[PDB]
Amino acid sequence: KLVLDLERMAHVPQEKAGPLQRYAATIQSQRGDYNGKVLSIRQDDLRTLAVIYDQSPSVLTEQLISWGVLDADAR
Ligand SMILES: Nc1nc2c(ncn2[C@@H]2O[C@@H]3COP(=O)(O)O[C@H]4[C@@H](O)[C@H](n5cnc6c(=O)[nH]c(N)nc65)O[C@@H]4COP(=O)(O)O[C@H]3[C@H]2O)c(=O)[nH]1
Ligand SMILES: Nc1nc2c(ncn2[C@@H]2O[C@@H]3COP(=O)(O)O[C@H]4[C@@H](O)[C@H](n5cnc6c(=O)[nH]c(N)nc65)O[C@@H]4COP(=O)(O)O[C@H]3[C@H]2O)c(=O)[nH]1
Repeated sequence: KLVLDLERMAHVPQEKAGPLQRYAATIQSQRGDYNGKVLSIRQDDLRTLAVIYDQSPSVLTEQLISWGVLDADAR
């Protein structure tokens, strides 16, 4: 399970924040979960985020865990 902590997402360094924040906003909106504090995403979404961020998926996963946005279990 890939679960994003939206509160922590507000504290990702501003240089990296935009794309992830829009991607989460859009999924949350499409689901109609406007009041949610956390957001599960598809495995395919993590691979898409790796492309957007030009990172190895392992690196991006570890980054998102270090920022507290993904849980350790995401590994
Ligand atoms: N529990 C569960 N239900 C699933 C899953 N996949 C699809 N569904 C259900 O099937 C719906 C239609 O899926 P969709 O055509 O992909 O249409 C989806 C999709 O295009 C997009 N969306 C929603 N959530 C995500 C997401 O986490 N990631 C991505 N990439 N797109 C999403 O917004 C649409 C509307 O989402 P919903 O209103 O939630 O409506 C979803 C949802 O009720 C799943 O892996 N698990
Ligand atoms: N083709 C297809 N596959 C399905 C469907 N439902 C579930 N799966 C598969 O089963 C996995 C787990 O579903 P989940 O526990 O609901 O766990 C899902 C779920 O909580 C949520 N999710 C993903 N997409 C949607 C969505 O469109 N709507 C909603 N409400 N939740 C979603 O994100 C989690 C992870 O998504 P995935 O990595 O894709 O991982 C999904 C996906 O591979 C479906 O209707 N169609």
